Amino acid sequence: PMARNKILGKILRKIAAFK
Repeated sequence: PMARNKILGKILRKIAAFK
């Protein structure tokens, strides 16, 4: 279920932007 990665991947930009 790529969704798990898709939803998580969505958070990455937030984290990347945050970090």
